[PDB]
Amino acid sequence: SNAMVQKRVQVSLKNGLQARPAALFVQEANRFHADIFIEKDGKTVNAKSIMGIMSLAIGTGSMITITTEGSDAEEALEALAAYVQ
Repeated sequence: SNAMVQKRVQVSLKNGLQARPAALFVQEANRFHADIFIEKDGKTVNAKSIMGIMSLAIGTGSMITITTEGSDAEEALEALAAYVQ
């Protein structure tokens, strides 16, 4: 068992999670203590990795799953979901 939390969210950003929005997302992810992952189309990356995020090619309208686990997991999850939604 584990204490992870996850949500499936629709990315409504016009640039998708690419370009400057991706860089600021990764900066924001890096502020949290929790481990944070993003999954798109079955591929999962560490949200604190820009090269991982870019590798997902997250375009506008994409559904992604955000997963977190750690001391501030729920805060991290909700902040990142509110960033992209």
